[PDB]
Amino acid sequence: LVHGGPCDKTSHPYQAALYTSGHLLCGGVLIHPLWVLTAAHCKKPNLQVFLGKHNLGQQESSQEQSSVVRAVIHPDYDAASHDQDIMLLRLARPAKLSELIQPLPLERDCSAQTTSCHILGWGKTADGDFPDTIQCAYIHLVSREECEHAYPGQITQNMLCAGDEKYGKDSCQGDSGGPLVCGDHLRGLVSWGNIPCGSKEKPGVYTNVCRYTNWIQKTIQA
Ligand SMILES: COc1ccc2ccc(S(=O)(=O)N(Cc3ccsc3)[C@@H]3CCN(Cc4csc(C(=N)N)c4)C3=O)cc2c1
Repeated sequence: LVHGGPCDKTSHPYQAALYTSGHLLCGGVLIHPLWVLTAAHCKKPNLQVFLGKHNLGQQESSQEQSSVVRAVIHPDYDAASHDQDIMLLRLARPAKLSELIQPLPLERDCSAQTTSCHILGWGKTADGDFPDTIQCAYIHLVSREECEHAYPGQITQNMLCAGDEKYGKDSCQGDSGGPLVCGDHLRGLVSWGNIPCGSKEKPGVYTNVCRYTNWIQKTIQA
């Protein structure tokens, strides 16, 4: 993500890193000891999920590595538009919870008031490189009508927009599936946005997690 800075070490216990073939693929969010939420467009074979990570180059005493035994994309995911861009990953071994590994509660209320949020990830930074250390930035939800003007005809009820007019803080390539956190609840997942990245005129677009409460519960419960 661009124009942010390194997260406080203790502030992102829910953040997941997704790898395939030994390389960073996407972000993700721990929502249950057994389940990680990420973007549908992240689906690949041989996924490895890392929890409790802060710096990707280090072997951190807090980190846990797990394979996935089940990857459940939403049935109605549309690759072209990123509509319904959400996937549940069933961890092969339950998260060893600690100070630095904790699930994040979902925002189940689509009418939730809090518009001050933050995003996190190991995706591309403003200099065009990929950071070792996880980045964080404060951004704000943008009203649906604001965002529809930004991407006329292309924004569904399954999408949320968020950005920062002052610095243009924004998620970027490699941040997919990472948490948009508002009021300390999971409000969205990094889905798509402007390229080059930066939200000064076009906000980032996020999967509207509140819409998927039932589908998540049914899947975890199956
Ligand atoms: C993790 O390492 C890489 C390395 C090179 C990359 C080149 C392109 C992209 S991408 O932008 O096209 N990407 C495709 C993808 C990534 C993992 S699985 C498929 C998606 C496309 C949506 N997205 C987030 C995003 C792009 S711009 C943006 C924003 N808020 N402005 C957010 C991505 O990162 C992602 C890349 C990720």
